Amino acid sequence: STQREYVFIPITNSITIDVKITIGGSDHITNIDERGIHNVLVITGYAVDEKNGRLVPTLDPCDYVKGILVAGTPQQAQSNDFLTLKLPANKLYLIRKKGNISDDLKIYIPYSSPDARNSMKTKPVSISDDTIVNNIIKEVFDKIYNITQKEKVKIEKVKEDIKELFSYYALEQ
Amino acid sequence: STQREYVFIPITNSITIDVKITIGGSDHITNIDERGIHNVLVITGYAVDEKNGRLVPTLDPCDYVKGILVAGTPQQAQSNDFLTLKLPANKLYLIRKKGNISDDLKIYIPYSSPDARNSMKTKPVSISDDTIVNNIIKEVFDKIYNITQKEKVKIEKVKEDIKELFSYYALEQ
Amino acid sequence: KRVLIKPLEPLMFRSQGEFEPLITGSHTAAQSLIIPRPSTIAGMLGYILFNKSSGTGDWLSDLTNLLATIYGTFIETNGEYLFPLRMGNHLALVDQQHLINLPTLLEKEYERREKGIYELFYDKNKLFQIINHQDRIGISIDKSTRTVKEHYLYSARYLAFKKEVNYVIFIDNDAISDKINGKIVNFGGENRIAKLEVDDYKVDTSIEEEYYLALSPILIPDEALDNFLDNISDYVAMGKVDKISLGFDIANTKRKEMLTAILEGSIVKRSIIDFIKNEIKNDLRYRFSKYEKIGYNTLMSLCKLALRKILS
Amino acid sequence: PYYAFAEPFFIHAITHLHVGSGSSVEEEIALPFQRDELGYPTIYASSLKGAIKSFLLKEFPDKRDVIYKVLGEDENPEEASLGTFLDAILFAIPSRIIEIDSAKPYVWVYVTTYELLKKVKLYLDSISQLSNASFSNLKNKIDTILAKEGKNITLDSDLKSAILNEDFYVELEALNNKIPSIINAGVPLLVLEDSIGREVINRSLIRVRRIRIDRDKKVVETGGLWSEEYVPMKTIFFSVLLGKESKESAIFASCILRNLRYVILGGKETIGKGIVELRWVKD
Amino acid sequence: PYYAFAEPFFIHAITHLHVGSGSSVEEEIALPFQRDELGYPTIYASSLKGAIKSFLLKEFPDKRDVIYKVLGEDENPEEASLGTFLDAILFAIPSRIIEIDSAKPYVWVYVTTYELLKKVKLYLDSISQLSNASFSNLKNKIDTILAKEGKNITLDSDLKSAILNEDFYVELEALNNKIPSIINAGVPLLVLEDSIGREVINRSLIRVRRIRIDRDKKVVETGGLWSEEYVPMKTIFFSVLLGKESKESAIFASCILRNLRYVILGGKETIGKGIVELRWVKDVI
Amino acid sequence: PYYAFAEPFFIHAITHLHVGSGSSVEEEIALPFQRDELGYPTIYASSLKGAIKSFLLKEFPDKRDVIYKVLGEDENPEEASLGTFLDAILFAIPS
Amino acid sequence: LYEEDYKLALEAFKKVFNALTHYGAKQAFRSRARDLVEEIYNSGFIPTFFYIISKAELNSDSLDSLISLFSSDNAILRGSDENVSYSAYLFIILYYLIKRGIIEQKFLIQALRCEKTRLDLIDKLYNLAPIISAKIRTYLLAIKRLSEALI
Repeated sequence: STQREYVFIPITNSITIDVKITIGGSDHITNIDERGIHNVLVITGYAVDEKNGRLVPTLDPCDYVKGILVAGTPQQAQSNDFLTLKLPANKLYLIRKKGNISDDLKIYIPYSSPDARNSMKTKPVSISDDTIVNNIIKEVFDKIYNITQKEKVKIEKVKEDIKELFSYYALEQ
Repeated sequence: STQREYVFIPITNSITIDVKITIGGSDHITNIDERGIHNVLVITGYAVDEKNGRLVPTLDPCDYVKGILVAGTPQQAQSNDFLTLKLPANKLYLIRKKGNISDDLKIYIPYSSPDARNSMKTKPVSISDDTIVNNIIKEVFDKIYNITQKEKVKIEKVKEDIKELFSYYALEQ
Repeated sequence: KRVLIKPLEPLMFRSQGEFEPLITGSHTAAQSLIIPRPSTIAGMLGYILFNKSSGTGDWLSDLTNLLATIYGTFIETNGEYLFPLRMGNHLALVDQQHLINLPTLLEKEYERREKGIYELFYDKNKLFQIINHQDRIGISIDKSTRTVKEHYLYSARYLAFKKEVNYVIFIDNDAISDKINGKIVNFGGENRIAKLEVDDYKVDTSIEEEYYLALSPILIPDEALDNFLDNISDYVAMGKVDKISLGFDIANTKRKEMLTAILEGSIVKRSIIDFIKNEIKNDLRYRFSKYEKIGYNTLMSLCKLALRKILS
Repeated sequence: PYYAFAEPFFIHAITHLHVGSGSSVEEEIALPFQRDELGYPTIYASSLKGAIKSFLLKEFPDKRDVIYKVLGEDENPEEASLGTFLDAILFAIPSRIIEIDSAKPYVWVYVTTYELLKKVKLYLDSISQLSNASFSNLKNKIDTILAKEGKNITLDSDLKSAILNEDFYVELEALNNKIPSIINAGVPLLVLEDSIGREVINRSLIRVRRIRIDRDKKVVETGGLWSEEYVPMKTIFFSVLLGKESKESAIFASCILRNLRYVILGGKETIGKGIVELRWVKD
Repeated sequence: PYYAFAEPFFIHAITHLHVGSGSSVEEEIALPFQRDELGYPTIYASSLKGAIKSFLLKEFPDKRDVIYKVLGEDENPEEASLGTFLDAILFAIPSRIIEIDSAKPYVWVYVTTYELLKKVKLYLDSISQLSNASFSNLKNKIDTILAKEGKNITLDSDLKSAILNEDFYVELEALNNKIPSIINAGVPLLVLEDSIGREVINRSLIRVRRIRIDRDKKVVETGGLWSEEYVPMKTIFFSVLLGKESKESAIFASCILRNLRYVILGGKETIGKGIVELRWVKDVI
Repeated sequence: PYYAFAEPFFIHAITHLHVGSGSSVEEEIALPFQRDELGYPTIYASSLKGAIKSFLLKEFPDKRDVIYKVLGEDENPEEASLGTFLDAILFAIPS
Repeated sequence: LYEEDYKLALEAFKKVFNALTHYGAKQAFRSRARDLVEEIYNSGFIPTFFYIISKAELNSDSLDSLISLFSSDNAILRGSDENVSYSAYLFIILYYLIKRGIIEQKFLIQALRCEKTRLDLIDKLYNLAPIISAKIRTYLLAIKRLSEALI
């Protein structure tokens, strides 16, 4: 019963609380194995709210957000609006992948019905200003990943992969 | 409209009696076109019973019966022994294809239950002995393609064709 | 000020007509130009900087609304500016130092002159050290038989670059120096790729002499022809006059116009610079001004790298 | 704008490859490979585009729209294509090695030259900042390598001497101390001098003679003998997919391309001479 | 799937086979064998195909249509073939062993290296992608073998030491004493390292000086003396037969392939060199 | 029936038998005996075929055309040979 | 690369065609060529070099009219047993080894001039067996061709 949850990787700190459990299920797929963040999950056709960060649906395929798929629950007592969907696990648009997938995985997505007020202008947003990347690591890559300063030494690689791999889409609304 | 039925071509007799509907609609699938027969059907895993020529269904995919496809319906009284089937015409193993075909069909094939009391050892039979060639050319092809011997001096051509094109497997019993 | 067009791979600049299967019973073929006509470079730079509701029928009025005075094109291998030089149907890339004594070499008497032009186009020629036509035969495959079609075979003689090579054009404008620098253009035909490099490079222009080198085709007003083709030996020393098509425009999907021109590498005498001005009307001036703008009527002193337009 | 994004990839040969050019070179071969200007094997962009196009039109026989948009149309009704291939330049050919004074056993290594890495750098740097991808970790390694140009360099190992292709004795040298290898394999890589490299490489290329037999007497038919030239299994070519941005690329380069690993390149595939593998530079 | 059917098979030599080599590089032997890019022996799929084709054209004279369809027409081809052969990798060559410490003694063993399983694995993955077949047993055995790369091992028999081909001492480890033999046979399989495996293999090959005697004087003719390289009996190769669907491919794969067991590859047939057996991996696992 | 006839036979050495392998440098013995792939003696079918053919060519000076057909012509080979000798396995050695 | 080798197959030779006269141990040189080459590239350079030196003694007229082909021309290496006529191939190998700097004429000359140093010469070769076998490959195959052409 190892269901997963997606966490987008922004620079605007609308990511206050993500998962109540650091591990939950035993196995974790997005592993940093002395080459960088691997098996990262990229979800297209969507974007992220700058404020109150969530997966806002557009229809344009050129819009996408990249984030981590990790085993954990979103408090298990809230978020009826979350996209709770089970997949045959050969459809996940993984990139820089080096691990395998277990043929059936249940994913939770932070979802919010978009708007009823105006059209959405979107914008590419790269993760930059490493003073934010350090924060991101200390916020999720230290809460989930306890590996901090234990066996891995190249924290700078963990930073710089975020400096190039993650590039999401915003709405400015 | 266009629903065909399969006249197999062995050396043995009892062929021209299969249908009193000898032409049926407008044309046929097998098209003698003064250059050679075209669009010959091949039924694999079936062998002929030379006595009252009819395709006994074996299982060996090596055993096969090659014959022509013609538009008709069995003798107005059969189809209690004729196996009937409706095929998209791309699932039709044709040989010497020339054009494109109806893309949906319905075929009657002369059929005879296996008679499991008789071991179905099968012998590959061919067509030679120009006597047989001629009593085929006249007793089946003239009735379906009367244009034979009308303008075409290619009785020789279709002679070589039905001598070098049709073979079949018989129970030899 | 200067623009280097560095090809990433062999390039195809066709020069003649049909390059597609039209006759069922014959292959097609084509052959690349060694130096792209300035219409090509103009169209490339225009493609980089485009606005989608301007012109629609002019293809150069709106193009000249974007480009500066483009100056002619030539090779640069390692800081070694190679320059085209054309005799009757002969085309050679000669370095700079072999153009100084050139006007005197064609005014020498018979055997000296022929020996000189021979060693120039044959031995002091450097085309075949930098570029060799690389033929590329292709086919079209019909999925029904997984075989070549009914003579859908074409041989396109590409342009292979045996070493690091660029094309050198200079452009007056500077606001563009940043909007094209570092652009991976679709330079040339057959869907090839080149890369642009820009750096300010002072070049002297306002210079007058007796003999010039056509760095770019010198267009002719299409009425002065009878006034020109009669006395051709009085305007060009060596080279090649020909009828060329200005290209193929994208916004209208039309083959551009056809003009008699004096091809690259030809040596024109000074008596032509005024002649065209003498033999051009007031509105054909307004058209050939844009033509010179996109880079056509470019000249160069045989003594020094000093470019010069004609109607300008 | 107009090639806003780029994706390079390695074309790793799974079987031998033949990509013909007719009888296009002055050689002892009747059916040579597709040569560069430097005589090294290459895969023209036409062949690469056509092969991948034909493959995708059958491996996704519903995306005809997307593939026809990106990789262009066939019938006369057309429109500007919006994804192009660069000619596949040879990267590293395999080579049999007999190492002298090395206890790390190696029966084969990859072999490059400096001519080849020059062109690979030409491709890589022409995209690095020109487009919006981060391949510094590779362009800088190649720059490190080209810094040592003129002498036989061994990467990611220490051999100091070897016999390549059973005919060529080379004396190597470690680059600095080690460089993180640029291929997931464990095989060493040698960047030989351009003079001996084009001999080791022309020694790696397969050049077979084939025969056409008279069945009724099992003897060769007169004039029934020719010679071909395949490029060895495990060879590696390098090229880039350059794509414009028109909302089909966002689909092409995202789900069609994510699914491609193996395609068929060049001819003679009944002899099994076309299978190849595409690794995208994303590791 | 790109391919309708995909049939991997092994090629067990029944007699010493000699598929001649095409190359203008001058080598030692007058008539060498076919080498792959690693110097090992191989059967270039052109030879595989041209031999199996001419065999089937006689053994099944009533199915010249199916054969001509899947293996290409002979004289006037209006179409491409639908069947493909992949070059035959050497899988395991036999070598004479002299045991040191083992309960049961052997006199020959099967010798394979790792640079060969690393090509069989390429083929298996490449074909599981371009087909529907997912050869889980071959792959799940070969990856387990390759996990122990870098050390000579024995798959089943417990040897720990031996002298292969009477010149090479090797010290062998065991895999799990649970892996069923890749092929089904009683002789062990040694997965040697590659530097030593190369020499063991090259010792397994059979070079044969032959002569041409004058019938009159019973002395060699002036020129008739050459050398000739073979490959032993019991040698196992690996190839794959692949096909796109045409309803004559579905009949090829179901009538022709179920009745191919012995073919005559290579040349030197008049002297018994070439009879070879085909085992279809769908069977042997 | 890929083969018209198949005629397995034994080869009983009446006298001692020497079919030579050829020289070497690691030979240990000047003139050795032909060997199997696994060390036992054998007669390579080229030796067998040439011996039997040169015997027949003089013991049957009128079937010479049948011999040439089945065992391959000498002067101008226009064709393969219908005959095929398999290498001689050792069956039993006296001890 | 080894284009100079085809001239060395002559300037080393200087004669092995009638310096090896009498057509016996002369026509045995084709055997040397073919068999020795095949065995060097199947067995090894060392197992063959031992086998070759065994057929040619040290400190005798063999050595005399072997080193004589280092600074002279007329060396009739006559003798029926292939021992003066076996140093043909030995000289063939040695001339290449010295004129390609694989080993130096200093060490070689000074080595085949007293019994103490033949052991060290042979050990030196043993240390250079792969290099020698790879380089001398074409130079030897050229003589295997020159035999079946001329000799």
